[PDB]
Parts: sequence; structure tokens; C-alpha cells
Amino acid sequence: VRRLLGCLGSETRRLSLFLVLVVLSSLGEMAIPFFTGRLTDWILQDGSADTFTRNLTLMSILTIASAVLEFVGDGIYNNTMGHVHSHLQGEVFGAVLRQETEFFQQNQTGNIMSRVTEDTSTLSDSLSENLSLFLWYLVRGLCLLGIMLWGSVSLTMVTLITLPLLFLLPKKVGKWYQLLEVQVRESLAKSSQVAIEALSAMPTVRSFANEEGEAQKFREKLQEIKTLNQKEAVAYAVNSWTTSISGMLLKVGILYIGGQLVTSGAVSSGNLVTFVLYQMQFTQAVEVLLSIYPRVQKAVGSSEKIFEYLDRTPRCPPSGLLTPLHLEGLVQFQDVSFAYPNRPDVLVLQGLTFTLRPGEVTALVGPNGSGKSTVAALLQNLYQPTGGQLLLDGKPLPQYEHRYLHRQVAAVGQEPQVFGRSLQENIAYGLTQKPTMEEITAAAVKSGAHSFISGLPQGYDTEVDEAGSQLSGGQRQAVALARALIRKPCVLILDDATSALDANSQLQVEQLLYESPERYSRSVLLITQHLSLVEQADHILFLEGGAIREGGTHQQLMEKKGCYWAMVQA
Amino acid sequence: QVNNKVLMWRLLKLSRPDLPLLVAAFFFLVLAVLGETLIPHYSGRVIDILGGDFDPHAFASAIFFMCLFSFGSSLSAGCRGGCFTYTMSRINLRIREQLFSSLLRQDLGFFQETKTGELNSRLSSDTTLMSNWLPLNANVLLRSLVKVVGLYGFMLSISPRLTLLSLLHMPFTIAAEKVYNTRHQEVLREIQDAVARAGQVVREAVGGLQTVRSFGAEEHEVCRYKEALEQCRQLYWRRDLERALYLLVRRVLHLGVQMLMLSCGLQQMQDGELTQGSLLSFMIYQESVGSYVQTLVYIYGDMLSNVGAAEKVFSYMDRQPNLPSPGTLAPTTLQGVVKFQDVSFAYPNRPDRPVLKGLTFTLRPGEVTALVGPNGSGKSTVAALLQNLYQPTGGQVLLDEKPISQYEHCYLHSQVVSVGQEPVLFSGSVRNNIAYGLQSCEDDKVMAAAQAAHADDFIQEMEHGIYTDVGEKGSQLAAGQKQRLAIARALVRDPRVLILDEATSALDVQCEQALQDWNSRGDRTVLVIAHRLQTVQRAHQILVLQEGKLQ
Ligand SMILES: Nc1ncnc2c1ncn2[C@@H]1O[C@H](COP(=O)(O)OP(=O)(O)OP(=O)(O)O)[C@@H](O)[C@H]1O
Ligand SMILES: Nc1ncnc2c1ncn2[C@@H]1O[C@H](COP(=O)(O)OP(=O)(O)O)[C@@H](O)[C@H]1O
Ligand SMILES: [Mg+2]
Ligand SMILES: [Mg+2]
Repeated sequence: VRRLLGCLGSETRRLSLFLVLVVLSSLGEMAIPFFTGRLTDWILQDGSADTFTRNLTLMSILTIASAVLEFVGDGIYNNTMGHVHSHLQGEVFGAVLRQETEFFQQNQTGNIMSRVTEDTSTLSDSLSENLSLFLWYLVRGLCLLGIMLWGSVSLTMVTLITLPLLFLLPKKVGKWYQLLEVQVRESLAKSSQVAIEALSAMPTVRSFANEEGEAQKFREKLQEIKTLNQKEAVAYAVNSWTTSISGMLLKVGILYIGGQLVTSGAVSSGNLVTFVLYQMQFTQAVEVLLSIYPRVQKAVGSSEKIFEYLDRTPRCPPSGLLTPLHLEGLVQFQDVSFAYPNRPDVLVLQGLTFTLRPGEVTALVGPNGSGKSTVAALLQNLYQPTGGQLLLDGKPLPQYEHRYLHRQVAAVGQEPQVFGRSLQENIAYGLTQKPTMEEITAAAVKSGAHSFISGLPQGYDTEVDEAGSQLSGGQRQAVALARALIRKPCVLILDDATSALDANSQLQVEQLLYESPERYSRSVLLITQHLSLVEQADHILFLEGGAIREGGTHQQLMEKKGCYWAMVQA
Repeated sequence: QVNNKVLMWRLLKLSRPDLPLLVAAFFFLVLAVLGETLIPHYSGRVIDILGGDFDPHAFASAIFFMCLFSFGSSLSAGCRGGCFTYTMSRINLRIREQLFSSLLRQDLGFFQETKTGELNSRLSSDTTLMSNWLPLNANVLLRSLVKVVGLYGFMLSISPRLTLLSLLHMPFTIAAEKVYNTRHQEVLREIQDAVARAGQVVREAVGGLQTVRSFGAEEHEVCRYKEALEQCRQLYWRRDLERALYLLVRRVLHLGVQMLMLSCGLQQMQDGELTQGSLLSFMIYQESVGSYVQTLVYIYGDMLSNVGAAEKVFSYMDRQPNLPSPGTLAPTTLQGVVKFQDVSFAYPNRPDRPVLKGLTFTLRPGEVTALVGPNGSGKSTVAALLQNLYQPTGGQVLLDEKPISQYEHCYLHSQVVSVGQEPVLFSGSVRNNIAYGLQSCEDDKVMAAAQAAHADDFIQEMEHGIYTDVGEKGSQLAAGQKQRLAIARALVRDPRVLILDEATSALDVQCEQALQDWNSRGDRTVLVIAHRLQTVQRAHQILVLQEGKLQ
């Protein structure tokens, strides 16, 4: 694969050094059969003894140097593949989070994680082991064939001619083996389906008392299977015979041709000893190489499936480019109609018209199922309006930078979530830098977490689990309000903030919203069903469904005699 | 461990009739091994001849002995592999038949508490992976036992002095493996923890990305994932470093013996106690023993690890049934009376919640009764007690001054059959499903009993015979939605007592089975159950059921 090879491009210097060290180790490893032949011939020739003290020393130095260079080469290759695996897992993770929120839909939680965590590690482990073994044995197979041409020119032609005879016939008869084993496995599944069907209706079987009929029906399929596997045992007997006669008759032909060649005066008897010891090493080198090849062939196709997933393109705009100072904070909604990208054929929102002026309160109340939480998600950059204009200081949301905008607009969800970290880190989550210890306490006092977490023995450094076992419902909403308040945002959105939150915290959130001087620099939007909170709201909107039915202040809506009074008295 | 000993002894006793196949396989394995370790000895004989005065008589005789041992060893190895895979299939067919025959005599509490998918996996797939435990392990074990003895026997014949040099370094290989496997198991625990911490970040970020995207902290999850990847990387490098160091030590220790073996080989063969071909025979022999002794020392651990899959199959076969003790009856003449008193039956699956309370009623040979109940009051529950399908936990059912548990398995159910709201149609033909439960003598009774409901128009219109195939459930049945076929099945066996759970209904126009139309000829009792209170034509007894109570 071109792009997989192009991924491993910066490690060309280390890959070149690894190939050299493998060649130097493979050359030095083939020393013991190559030195057995001369020393045995030297005694039979009645030679001098001034070489035996040196030839054994030289042959031991070579394979010792081959052992170390194998260890150094295996050390480098294991180090470089580790950095590649760590780099590939990081980049496939960052490509996942860059897609739009439509792709997730709270249902791909299992398939995405199997594609990021499970497959990537198993693919790189298969690549790092099979390519290492394929490269090690290919060099050993090539080096042995290089020196077998040197020792003889006739016997090395014989073993190359009969090598396809060794490794093509067992494959062909092997194809006959599971061709008949397919029918045995198929008949085994068919017999089990009959027995299961006769067992699931057991009250019908027990009422008629026909267990002997089911025993005979099960036995008929077993006798047909017993006929079929008798041919299976014959097929393996032929298959196991022909993989063992070709291997051992090859050694006879090598020795007999060598027996004819030695007696002609071409090579000595000791040169045949080296060639005999090279046959068994070359045969296993070929056999290991052929078994490796199905593993790499399948794994390359799996890597092409991950690589096509890597270049998935999103549908949302990437980010913005403008960072201003002295933000106004007013956000204008003008003819905004939104449809869910899951089901674009049905419209779920249309005809919104309001303005969140700075320093005032605009709270919208609607019945159950009216679809108000999708409006608050539309306020930030979670989704996009299909046919409307969303204006924030004269500019749309994608025109602003992703990191700056969400630091300026903070919101809590209908169901707040708690990450498994320290509560000091979870309060200041998402911030560019960690603030001082006093600013966290100032944000926690305003939210009300300091009135409860002071009693905990762990202080502000308590460790919490993955999802809400240590913190209660009141505590989860208490740490959620502190999280959206530490950054001091310009637009604050609360969704069911006081649904389960305690009465003392519903108290001091009211002078914060209505009496505190900090409301002058923010524009707030509330979606709450509590009638004891929207009395001092400057703008009140009614969302019965789809679009706004009516809107106004507190006194105007009561004097109008609309649906707002009817919902209040209920 | 004593838990795996009882399962191994039962599994060994499961292969009792396959002893002649195991003996022949062991005999063919010994001959195949003996042929394999004899060719390298003859290989040293040819090199011995080639280095001296050449004579073609012994050289051709040596080659002819290579061919005779080559055909002999290949035929012995070929017949061994075929015989082993025939035993594997014959063992598999025996355990599968024994399991289903034992499972057919189990109570209905087992078939409703346990899913049918679980029984399918323990019958179709688990017994295939369980049957091949013995032929795979016996082939591996008996190969390494003979070959190690065979090769070391060939060691001592060549050179007793040079054998002991390679016999006194095997503890070095064993000590190297023992110290390496302990360190490798400790590192693997750390890798599993670090890969669990890496997955912890992905549980946090992917599942709650709505909170992450709404605060602009997607780069924080990317940065936090790099720390988890670096810790997994460092542990991966330590695992690869300790593995590569172990291979270097083992290869060096193996080399030092080979250098020492050859150095004593050249010195001994110089003086005249060895030949050139003897050294070649010793070198080829010595490389074979190194791998096979390592398989032999670690076969018991692999065998016990793979044997831990027969617990579920052996528990299903040997579990105790809940059926009561059967007995004999009087099948000479039957008076056709059923008596009932003080039922307090509850399901064994749910003994806490009862279904039927104390009620009594009787069935008469010349009378027909009716049972009416709105819903969930024991409509077909009473019908399950009469046919000995379920046994009461309170009170009993009588049949002419004797209970139902002492009746035999065959004659009681042949005289009492019933039809329900869901008539299950089994695989096969129409004739096989009309006369299900009958051993024989159906070839002269199907044509007179299938025309009970509305003669024959559904079957007579096509194929002009009863041999029309049906298939599985959900098939081409259109005779009143496979209801006409079920009632005609009931009247084949001419039972004395018939229970109709959800008969008549919209097919009450076909009323040839309720009154004298079926019963009242001689003595015959019919029990009728209806959902809505329809007026019982020619009624004799009216019973209305409400929460296990009747008026
Ligand atoms: N991802 C989604 N894609 C498509 N439709 C969705 C999706 N999530 C929710 N919905 C549906 O669209 C509706 C839009 O309503 P929305 O979620 O805005 O209401 P809500 O304010 O959360 O509800 P409530 O009345 O309980 O306060 C939901 O009630 C639900 O039926
Ligand atoms: N197979 C079963 N296993 C356990 N309880 C059952 C079973 N079938 C029915 N019951 C219980 O027995 C009560 C009576 O059911 P019943 O009226 O006999 O059903 P039907 O009307 O189908 O004959 C029901 O309330 C039900 O909860
Ligand atoms: Mg909502
Ligand atoms: Mg019923």
C-alpha cells in the first residue's frame, strides 16, 4: 500500500541501518556447517595441527558477532515500530473528534471504540511480528542459496528444481481435504437444527410421548454423517502420505547425485557434509516463509480499511479566524429554522425571533416535548441553522474562533456530566491555564459548592468515578454551575439548573441572577419549569411547539389572558 | 487440582470402544518415528563409504535401504493420521447422541428456564471443540515419548562420551525458561493496566463529547491521550527488550555446547573411535532433540488448559431429573372416568405465585363439560394437569380411584390427547404430522380420520395425496390456519378423553367434534374450553373459572 509505506517515511535512516545489521548477522550465522566441512576434511587428509588452534577460534568469533548484531538489529526494529504504533494511534484519535456530532448520535459508542482501540493495536502487533519474521528468514534463505551455488553447481540445481514439487502437491490434495470436510460440517449443522426444532416444542412432544421418534430422527442424520467422514479419514491418509514421501525422497536424490559427483572427482566428501547441513536449514527457511505470508496478506487488507476511515471528511465548518476585544455579548436570532440532520424530511423548528440584549433576562417556558433544549444547543456551535441567520456582534458563529467562542459562551446541559478527575480539575475544565487557588474558591462560593465540600475530609481534591456514583443529583448540578461560572462567560445558558438542586442553592442563585451586579456584563437564557424564578425576567417567551406563540413581560401576559396564565394556575 | 481429575477420568471412559483404533494408531506412530530416525543413521553410512574404496554393490544397497525405509515410514505415518481423525469423528458422534438421549428425559422446568440458544451452542459447537481433546493430545504425547527415547538411544550407540556433553546442558535451557517466564508474566500485567488506562480516556471523551464540544476542550482529550500512549509505549519497549535478551542468552548457551561438542568430536575422531559419517549422524540427531524435549516438558500444562470446556456438557447430561416414578396400570378395560379434588398446583419455576386454588369437579363417560375464564385464570393450566404434563404441588388428580403418577408413559398419553391455541407443526410430510406419536398402522387410518372437520378440500385440490411436504413452522398450511390438521391428528388415535383448549371459535360452523358428532358413541368424555361465554349446545355441566375458583 502506497500511503501505508508513505506513513513510514521519516524512519528511512533507521530502516536502512536495520537492513545492514540483518545481512551482517545472517552472514556470520552460517559458519558452523561451513567450518565443519574443512576440519573434517583436514583430519582425513592428515594435515597440520597449526590450523586447528585457529580455525575453531575464528568460527566461534563469527557466530558470536552474529548473535550480538541480531540482538542490536532486533533492538532497533522493536524501538522504531513502537514509535510508529504510538504515532498512528494518536493521529487516528484526533481524526475521530474532528467530525460533526451528527456522526455519533449516542449510538456508535461501540463501533467507534472498536475501530480506535481494539483494531489499531491488533493491526500493529500483527505487522510488527510478521514483517520481522518475513524479513529475517528471507535474508537467511537468500544467503544460503548464495553459498549453495558456491559449494556446487549441479546439486543446487537439483534442490531448486524439486522445490516446487515439495510445496505444490500438498496444497492440491489439501484442497481435496476440506472440500469433503465442508459437507461434514454442513451435515453437522443440519442435524443440530433438527434436534433443536424437536426440543423447543417440548410440551407438544411430552403430551404425545414420542421421544423414540425423535431419537430415531436424530440417529438417521448421524448414520449419514458416519458414511461421509469415512471418506474424510481416507482423504487425510492420502494427504498425510504425500507430504512425507516427497520430503524424504528429496534427501535420497540429493545424496545419490552427490554420491555420483564425489566419486567423479569434482568435490570432496567433506563438501557434501556442508551441503547436507544446508538442505535442512534451507528447507525450514522456505517453510517458515510460506507460513508467514497468509498473515501479512490479510493484515495489509485490514490496514486499508482503517486508512480509508482516517480520511473521513466532516460536514461542519472547521473554525474561525477573528479574535476581538470588548465583546458586546448580544446575540440576535433572525428567522431561524432548524431541521435535524438525522431526519431532514421533517422540520422540528421554525420561525424563531428574539434578541438577547446584554444585561437583561430572557427566559422561555414551554410544555413537555416542545423542543426547547435544541434551541440552547443551537446557541453555541453544536449545530447549524438550516435556513436562518444567527448573529453574534454582527458576525455569525463560524466566523469566530472555536476556542475563543466557547470560552465566551458557557452552558450547562439538562443532564450534567461529571468526568472522572479531581473536582478542582473538573471545576476548571476546558480552561487554557489553571487559575489560582482563590479563584476556584470564589467560583465555588458563588455556585454553592463551598457550603458542602468543606465538610468532606478530602477537601477540593476528591476523586470521582466515571459517571455519578460519588456525587449526588444536587452535587452534580452544583459542580456544573461552578464549571460554567469560573471562565466568566458573556452569555450564560442554564437548562434545568434547579430541578434537583437544593433550596439554599436555589436561594443564592436568585440574587446572583437578579440582585448581583455581575448580571450587567452577561445576557442569560433560562429554560426552566419553576414559576418562582421568572418573576423578574425582562422578556418571557412561550414555546408551545415549533414556533413562538406569544411573548412579553410579566404584567402584559397576565393582562392579555393567554395560555401563560392557564399554565401558571395549573 | 482435584476438580479436573474427575472430568478427565469420565472423558477417558467415554472412549472405551475405540481402544483397537488407539492401539493401531500407537503402533503406526512408533513405526513412523522409527523410520524417521533411521535415515540419518544411513546418511552417515554413505559418507563413510564415499570417503574410502568405492564399491557399487554396497552403495546401491545403502540407497535401496533408504528407499525401503522411505516408503515404510510414509505409509506408517499416512495410516496413522487417517486413523486418528476417524477416532475423533467417532468420539464426536457418540457424545452428541448420548447428550440428546439424556436431554430428552428432562423436565419442562429446564426448557423454560434455559434459553434454547444456549442448548444449541452446547450441542452443535461445544462438542466439536471437546471431542478433539484426546486425539490431538495422544498424538502429540506419544510422538515425543518415542522420539526422545529413540534419538537418545541412537546417541549412546554412536558415542557415550560425546552424548554426556549435550546431556549436561539441558538444565541451562530449563533454568533460562523458568527465569524468563516469571518476568514476562509480571510485565504483561502492567501492559493490561496501561491499556485499560488508555481506554479510560476514550470512555470519557467519546461518550461525553457533547460536554467536550460545548466547552472547546477537544484538544485536551487529544493531549491527555498522548500520556496514556507514552506509558503503553515504554512498557512495550521493556517487553521487547526482555524478550530479545532471552533469545540472545539461549542462542549463546546453545552455541557453546555445539562448539564444545565439535571440539571433542574432532579430537576423538582423530584417534580412531569415530568416522566422518558418524559425526554427520550425530550432528543431525542432536538438533532434533532440542525442540522435542521442550514440547514434552510443557504438555501437561497445555492439556489441562484445553480440557476446561467439558464442564457444561457433562453437567447437562448428568443432572438429576424431576420426573416422578412411573409404574403400571390396567389396560384391559377402561371405564373412562376422571375424578378431581383439592388442587393447589403451582409452577416449580415460580412457586411463590400460585395459579390454581382449591376446586373440585368430575368427568363422566356420558357427559361433556365446559370451562370459561376471562384471562390468566388457568385456562390451559388445568389441561396440563390431566395429561400428566405437570404434577401438582398440592392435591392430586384421580382416575378411577388411583392417581395419575403411577400410570405408564405410553398408554396414558395414547388415551388422553389435547389441542391448543398454537398447534405446533413439525418437519416432514402431512401424513407424518397427521399420525405423529404412532409407531405404525397409520396407512389404513389416515384417510378415515383426516376428513373429520370439513372432508378434504385443502389437501384434495393439489398433489392428489397426503404426501405433500410442509417444511418448518410458518408454512403453506391453510386448513383453518393449521387447526384442521391438528384436530384430525387427535382423532387418529381414538382417545377416550379429549381436551379442547381453543377449538371451535370461528370454525364452530364445523361442529363435528363437540357433541354426539364425536362423543356419546359408547362412552367418551370431552372437555371444552372457551374464552367468551358462548351458549353450550346440548350442555351437561357448566363451569366458569375466575382466578382458580368456580361456582
Ligand atoms: N439526535 C437527535 N436526532 C433527531 N431527533 C432527536 C435527536 N435527539 C432528540 N430527538 C428528538 O427530537 C425532539 C426535540 O426536542 P428537544 O430534545 O429539543 O426537547 P427537550 O427540551 O429536551 O424536551 P423536554 O420537553 O423533555 O424538556 C426530542 O424530544 C426527541 O424526540
Ligand atoms: N409457561 C408458563 N410458565 C409460568 N407461568 C405461566 C406459564 N403460562 C402461564 N403462566 C401463568 O399462569 C396464569 C394462568 O395462565 P392461563 O390462564 O393458564 O393461560 P392461558 O389463558 O394461555 O391458558 C397466568 O397468569 C400466567 O402468569
Ligand atoms: Mg428538555
Ligand atoms: Mg390457552
